[PDB]
Amino acid sequence: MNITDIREQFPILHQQVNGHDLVYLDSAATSQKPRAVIETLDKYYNQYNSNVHRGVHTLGTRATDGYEGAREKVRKFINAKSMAEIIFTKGTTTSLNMVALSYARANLKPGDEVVITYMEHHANIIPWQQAVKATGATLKYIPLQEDGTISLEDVRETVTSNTKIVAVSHVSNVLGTVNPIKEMAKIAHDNGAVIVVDGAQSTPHMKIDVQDLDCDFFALSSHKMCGPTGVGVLYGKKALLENMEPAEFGGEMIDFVGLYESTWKELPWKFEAGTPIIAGAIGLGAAIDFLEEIGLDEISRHEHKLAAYALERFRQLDGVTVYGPEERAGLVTFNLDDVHPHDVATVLDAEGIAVRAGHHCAQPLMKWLDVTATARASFYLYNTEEEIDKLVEALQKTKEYFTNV
Amino acid sequence: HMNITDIREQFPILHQQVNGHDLVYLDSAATSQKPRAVIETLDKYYNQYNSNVHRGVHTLGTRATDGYEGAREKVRKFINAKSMAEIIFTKGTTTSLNMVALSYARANLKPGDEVVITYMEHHANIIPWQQAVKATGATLKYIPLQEDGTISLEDVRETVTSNTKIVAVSHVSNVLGTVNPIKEMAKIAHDNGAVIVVDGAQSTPHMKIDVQDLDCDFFALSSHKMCGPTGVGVLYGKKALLENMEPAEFGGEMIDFVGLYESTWKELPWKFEAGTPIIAGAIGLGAAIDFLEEIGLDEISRHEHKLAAYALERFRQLDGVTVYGPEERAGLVTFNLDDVHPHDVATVLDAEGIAVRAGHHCAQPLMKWLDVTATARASFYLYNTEEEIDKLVEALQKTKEYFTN
Amino acid sequence: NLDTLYRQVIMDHYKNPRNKGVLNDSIVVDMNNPTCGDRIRLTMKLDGDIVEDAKFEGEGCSISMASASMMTQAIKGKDIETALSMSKIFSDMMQGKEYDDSIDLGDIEALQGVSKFPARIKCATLSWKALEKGV
Amino acid sequence: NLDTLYRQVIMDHYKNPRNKGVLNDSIVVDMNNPTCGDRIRLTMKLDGDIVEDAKFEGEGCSISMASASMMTQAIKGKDIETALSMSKIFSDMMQGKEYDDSIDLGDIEALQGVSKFPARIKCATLSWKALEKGVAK
Ligand SMILES: Cc1ncc(COP(=O)(O)O)c(CN[C@@H](C)C(=O)O)c1O
Ligand SMILES: Cc1ncc(COP(=O)(O)O)c(CN[C@@H](C)C(=O)O)c1O
Ligand SMILES: [Zn+2]
Ligand SMILES: [Zn+2]
Repeated sequence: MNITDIREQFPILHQQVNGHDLVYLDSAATSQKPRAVIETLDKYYNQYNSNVHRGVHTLGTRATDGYEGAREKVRKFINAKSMAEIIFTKGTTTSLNMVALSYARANLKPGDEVVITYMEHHANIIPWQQAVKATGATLKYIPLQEDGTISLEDVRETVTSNTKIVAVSHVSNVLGTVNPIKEMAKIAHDNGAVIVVDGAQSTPHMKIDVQDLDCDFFALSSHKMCGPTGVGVLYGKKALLENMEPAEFGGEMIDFVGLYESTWKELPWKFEAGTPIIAGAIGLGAAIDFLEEIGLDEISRHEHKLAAYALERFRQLDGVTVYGPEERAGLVTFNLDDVHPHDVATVLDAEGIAVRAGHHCAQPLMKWLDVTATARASFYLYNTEEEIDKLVEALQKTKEYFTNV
Repeated sequence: HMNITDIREQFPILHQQVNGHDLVYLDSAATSQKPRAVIETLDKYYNQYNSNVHRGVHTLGTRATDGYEGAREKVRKFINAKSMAEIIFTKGTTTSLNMVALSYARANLKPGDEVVITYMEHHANIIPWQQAVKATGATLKYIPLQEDGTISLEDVRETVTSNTKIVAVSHVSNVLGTVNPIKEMAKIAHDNGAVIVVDGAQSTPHMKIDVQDLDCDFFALSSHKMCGPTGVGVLYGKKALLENMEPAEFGGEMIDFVGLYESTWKELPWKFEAGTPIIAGAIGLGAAIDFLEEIGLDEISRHEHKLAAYALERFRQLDGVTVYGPEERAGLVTFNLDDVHPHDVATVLDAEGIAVRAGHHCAQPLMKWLDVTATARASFYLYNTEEEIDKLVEALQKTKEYFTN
Repeated sequence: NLDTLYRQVIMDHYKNPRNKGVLNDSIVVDMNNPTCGDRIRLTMKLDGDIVEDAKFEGEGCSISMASASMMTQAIKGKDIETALSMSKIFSDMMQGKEYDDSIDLGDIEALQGVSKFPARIKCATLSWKALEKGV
Repeated sequence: NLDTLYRQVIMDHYKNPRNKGVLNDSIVVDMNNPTCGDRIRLTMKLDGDIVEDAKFEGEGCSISMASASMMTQAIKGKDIETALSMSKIFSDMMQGKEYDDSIDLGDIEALQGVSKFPARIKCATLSWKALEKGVAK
């Protein structure tokens, strides 16, 4: 499978924006969908839409087989031991909030610590802010090296015997850093803590093995991995999910319901209240099939190649600072001197190029970089070296345009 | 008014065979099917302008954002809410009711307070309150029901006291078909210093909703039941109450300022929408609203009342069938055949291509109130005909003859 | 037609179940099919390594109750390992699978038909799951 | 090109803003643009129903800061809830629709251009959004 074939599978790519070929470099905000996924949704709504689980008719059976088969696909995709440890959620944000509600608030006292990073996405900051605040625990931040990486010595200094939870993103959406999740899980466990991994940015771009990572929790979003909007996954070690209370209560997640008491269903359905995200989960399974057929290792190799090409082209343009280290994921966060990233993004979009400008939901990281906003181009499986060339040419037009004033 | 042939023509899923019979889908109370309008809305979203919303700077981002917020406006008009500030997009009715129980109930229950619900309630409108009371030391109380499965306003006045803070009630029972006097119940709740939470999952698809006339404090609905996509729903709440409720989830999108240890929340409604929202689902729900509005909800209600009366009369000419609930009802019939367990009834009906639901339809206490272990239920929607009622009744008769000759 | 699911032996075990009751000093588990209309309470007294007698009490659909009767009667005197092997054979039987016809099922074979009615698999499976939790 | 709807006067206000600073003993609202990156701290000291002095400090794009600057100078000495009327007129102006033109409406108007590039509407509305929360009881 060539790059042209891959792009040929994404209908949204083949259109014009302001009389230019679309150059979509905002996959870190959200990914586009291949024909496979969209037609999965079409076939669901055209042929076998019905409610899932408790029902008795043919269409119901088809829809239930689809939903649970998608669960199996996710389990194999991330190498979780059991289906009992794969919970369908609304997204990474909901997954992390479920961890903070059901686990964190049941296992923090005064004296306990939750340890996070300066690089964290807001999704992996605010829930912990709230949890420590409700339990009387303490939030602590792992410092970062000047290049924006994490030192294992810094985490060993920050993590103490009082630490109960360590939460860290697998890959930074701003810096492109791939954090040493395995060694961090080791340090967390050595100090009597569990580790919660925000894997929103890693799952779409690199193979995930939760068993090798030995992470206690892992959160991911479908819309970033060629999947439908509105669905994500919470993975948690079976033993931990057994002893966490449900995050929501209603139909589907119960065993018996009395007037005053109710018993919960076994995992994973304990944590899936009400009519689940049927079509979205089935479409996420389709997206997993698609990404697997291409190969996550090929997608990672391709994104590195484009990241290296982009960096090398970037700094031989003067007057751009790129943030973060040499080895990185498929994204570049940067700034042009004396041109706010909003103006950069408007000029780039006038040349048909889509990038994100501002915070990227990581305010403390912006404070740590001593900047108010940044521009970010991100890459995925459908992006080319030609689009990198168009991006650099547009950045140059942006500079020259804002000098003629 | 409603041309049923034209209506059915728009629902591709209806035109297929199941076990050599024309599909007879009478399970819309579990979930609805989708017209071409909605499915093509999803297609066009994923094919033309999928991008992340709000925080965005490029063309496609603007298109997707305008789509999402326009859907919010469509919902606001659909249910006649005063302001967009009072329309929150959720995962579904279950998530909406759980948000009320988490953010409102637990902050406004102390010992001595009462939560007042109904015997007929869906589990979604039971278990959250069970948990909330138990976390606050409050008390759960049940409004009793009449013989015919209706609620008397007098029993409400007897049950609700000055200690009542919350009254939660379904607008329409998914088992009995009862249309509960929500307006008068809201007045009784307000006279006793309580707010009213309406489970409107079953009314919204079949009836016009006016939250201003109903004067309900909260209203929950599910998209998948009103010809809309799975995985999205709505929570409506009076602006003044949402202003003083803490968010139910924490993460990106829902914040204003983020410090290392503390954060401020966005204004309504975005206060309650953490992370990348259910973009495609919300846009598709807006499309479903447009479709239903063009047909007319009052016309859909008239059609379902005609089919409910026709079904009831044909049912009473079937001996050895018990129908549950009152004469005046919504578009559903819950019943049992004597000496034929509902599972066997559902298997025979599905063998004749007819789709109905069997079990406790997520209302266990109601099943206990009827002294039954399980029931069968046929439900009707805008695409169902009198001919399908005839097929249902003839299949029930074949079921009777088959199990007892 | 429907006659390939509701076979005569099945309907006979539904009308006249075999081991009806809940009995004495025993291991007693209870079960409920997700779609709450099938309830079983399984009673087994185990003799070292074999099941000397098994009985059940319940209320539910034809398939669930007939499967409970046929199972309870097909496990009398059989070993634990033979019983679990029967259970695995039955689970394969309700899917598409070939299965090992070594090991008599007796009347149990009649439930082959509800392979073409997957909505009733758990109906037929309830009983056997009661056994797998029994051990 | 089409990006010459980045009006010449607008670039003056981004270049050399008007009311940059703080205003003590007054009404202080703070806002961030939904499209993250534009920050305003809008401070108004008022003489009853008029804003005697309005100043702002912030960091952000050309349009947001320029709209704030032009705003603070066209809103130095403004009258009654006619200020809210200006706000509604501005919001209509960014949705393309014509307005009740010339109730002074000092300066600005060049922001008419971002009726195109809708991704920047929020940029220009930030300042005005602050005003509407400033008056909100
Ligand atoms: C009356 C009623 N209330 C509340 C809910 C919960 O909605 P979600 O599952 O969409 O969150 C449902 C859904 N119905 C299903 C479960 C049914 O009973 O047929 C319902 O019919
Ligand atoms: C590192 C990281 N963590 C967590 C999230 C939250 O995902 P959902 O909103 O899908 O649940 C994101 C989303 N991405 C966007 C916000 C971005 O990087 O600009 C992310 O990049
Ligand atoms: Zn059964
Ligand atoms: Zn801006």
